[PDB]
Amino acid sequence: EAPNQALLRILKETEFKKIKVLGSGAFGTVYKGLWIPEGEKVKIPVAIKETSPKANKEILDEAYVMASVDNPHVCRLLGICLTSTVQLIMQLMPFGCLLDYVREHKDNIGSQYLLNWCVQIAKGMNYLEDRRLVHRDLAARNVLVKTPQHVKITDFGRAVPIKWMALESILHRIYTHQSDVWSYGVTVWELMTFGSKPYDGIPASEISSILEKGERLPQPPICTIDVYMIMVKCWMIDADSRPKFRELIIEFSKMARDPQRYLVIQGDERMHLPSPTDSNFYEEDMDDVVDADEYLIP
Ligand SMILES: CN1CCN(c2ccc(NC(=O)c3c(NCCc4ccc(Cl)cc4)cc[nH]c3=O)cc2)CC1
Repeated sequence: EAPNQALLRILKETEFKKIKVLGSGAFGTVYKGLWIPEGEKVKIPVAIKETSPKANKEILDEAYVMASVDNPHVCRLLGICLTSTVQLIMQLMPFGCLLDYVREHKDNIGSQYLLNWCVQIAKGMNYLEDRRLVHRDLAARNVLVKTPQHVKITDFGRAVPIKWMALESILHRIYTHQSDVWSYGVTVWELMTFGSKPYDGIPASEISSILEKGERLPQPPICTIDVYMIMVKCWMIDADSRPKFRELIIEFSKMARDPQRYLVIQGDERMHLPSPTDSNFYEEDMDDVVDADEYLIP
C-alpha cells in the first residue's frame, strides 16, 4: 500500500520548558509547557509526557501513530525528545478531557455545544476511517478540549473498556470502523447525560448477555427521540446497519442548525462557556505566544 511519508520531529530538551504538572498516575506524568524553537520568536503551549526497553517501545509505537495523522479534529504529535527516557511533545488542550469538562460545566453546557461536539467527533472519526485507522478506544475521556468550541480525538495510539465496546468486539475481538460507531454512540450518551457512567453498578461480564437480550443505554432526559434514535442505530447487532461516520456528520450538522429542536435543556440561551470574546480568555511572558495549529503547518 501507500508509503507513510510523515515527518518525525526530534526536539532538543533546551527548546522546551515544563511549567507545571497537568496530571500524574500509573503511566508517569503529563506537564503543561512551552516550546520555544531555535530563533523563530514563537512560544507554543504544549503538553509533555515523560527506563525499561518495553515501555520505550510502547511510547515510540504511540509516537508513530500520532505523527502519521493531520486533521483539525484529531490530536497530533508535535515531536519527541530522546532524553534518558523518551518524551512526547503534543499541542496543549487547556481545558482537558471532555468527560471531566461536561461533569464540571453541566450548568453552562447548552444544546449548541453538545451538538457541535458530536459533529467534531464524527469528523475526526471519519478522517481516521479515510486513513484506515481504527480507534478501538473512543470514549469521552479520549476527547480533548482545545477551546470549549473546538474538541479533538486522542488515545488512538492503541490502534479492556467493555461498556464502550461493540458486540463483535466483546465476543469475537472484531474491531472495525463500524465497531468505532458503537463507541461513538456511547460517547454521545456520555455527553448527553453530562458525564454519567454507562451501565453504572452493572458488572462488565453481564454486558455481553444484556446486549444479546436487546437492552441498551437509557434515553437521556434532554434527548429528543431524533437524537436518541441515532444513538440506538449506533448500537445495532448488525454492523452494516449502523450509521457511517460521514452520515453522523450530516445528521448532527442538520440538528446543530436548530439545536433547541433536538435537545431540551432548562436554562439554555442564558448559558455561556469561555470563548475568545471573554476578557483575558488566553503566567509569565504571554508575548509571542502562538498555538500549534497556526505554527509551521504540515
Ligand atoms: C480542573 N482541571 C485541572 C487539569 N486540567 C487539565 C488540562 C489539560 C490537560 N491536558 C491533557 O490532558 C493533554 C493530553 N492528554 C492525553 C494524554 C497525553 C498527554 C501528553 C502527551 Cl505528550 C500525550 C498524551 C494530550 C495532549 N495535550 C493535552 O493538553 C490535562 C488536565 C483540566 C482542568
